[PDB]
Amino acid sequence: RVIRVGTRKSQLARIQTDSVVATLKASYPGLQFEIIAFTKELEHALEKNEVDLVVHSLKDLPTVLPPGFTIGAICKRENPHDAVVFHPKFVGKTLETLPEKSVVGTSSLRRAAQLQRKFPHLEFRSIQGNLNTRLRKLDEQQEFSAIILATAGLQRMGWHNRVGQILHPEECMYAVGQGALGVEVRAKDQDILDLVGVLHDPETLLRCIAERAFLRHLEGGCSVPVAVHTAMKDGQLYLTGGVWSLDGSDSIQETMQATIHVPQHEDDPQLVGITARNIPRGPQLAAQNLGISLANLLLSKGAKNILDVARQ
Ligand SMILES: Cc1[nH]c(Cc2[nH]cc(CCC(=O)O)c2CC(=O)O)c(CCC(=O)O)c1CC(=O)O
Repeated sequence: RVIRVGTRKSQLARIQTDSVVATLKASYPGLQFEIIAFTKELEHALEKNEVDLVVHSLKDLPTVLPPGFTIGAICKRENPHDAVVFHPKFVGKTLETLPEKSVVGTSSLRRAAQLQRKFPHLEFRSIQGNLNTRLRKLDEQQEFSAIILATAGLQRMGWHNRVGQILHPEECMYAVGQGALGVEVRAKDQDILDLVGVLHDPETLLRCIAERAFLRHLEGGCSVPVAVHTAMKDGQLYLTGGVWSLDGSDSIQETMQATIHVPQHEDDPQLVGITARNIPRGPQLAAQNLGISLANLLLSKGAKNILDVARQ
């Protein structure tokens, strides 16, 4: 029963999947693997029993996975922050010291809404194409003075050098599960679920449960004006959540916390699409409540309206 690992053809995808397989081979020295190169296709490959596990970016996974599927692992989180990559002429500058009316590229409502609010005198225009395509556009064509990208993506590509500015939460908060990898497996597949569990990082898991619960209870998806920020320090788990109108004019930003001691290891159902029976459920549950609490606190202040309008 050799471990078949489904992956997209794109360079970044294949890199991410490799780092996972690499970590599985560290815990299971001899264990044999096999890599097999609009992500529903891979999901269909899980159903056809062609593939055994697929590696996703957490933020690209629905808060509710299709019946039969589950997230078997939340890997250690990389850098969650958003980053700015400047045009060569503006190298050395910050969004804060850019010429007024400078066009910054981004096809992210979350990023756009937040940055129009903190940088009113900068124009935020959408930009399309993979991470490389956008870099061709930023450099060659004369339109964008800068672009916005996830720090974690540049780091995996080895484009760390191109990072011009690491955006703080007080300027732009990250998408839920940004910078963290999720391993998607069949829920009725206890064997794979057992192996893959080594990949669970406790802190990251609790944090991404808070973030996904929160997003889930706002009935939000991948492309909605919703950002978060989580941190664990001395027993406490901190959650900060916010919503914005497409233009970031009206906003709601709140923070709640839960006393959740960060766990050691070990039939209950998954949480926000995540199976993790190998780590204590008390904290997982407790982190979910955090999401729910904050989500309700934002709804109590008309978050739903802001979101319904945001939907074009
Ligand atoms: C949900 C999601 N997925 C991706 C696209 C995506 N998905 C995963 C990564 C890399 C980091 C990661 O894997 O967490 C990226 C690229 C990026 O965020 O710069 C974007 C950004 C699209 C854009 O650039 O306008 C968003 C929206 C958001 O984050 O608010």
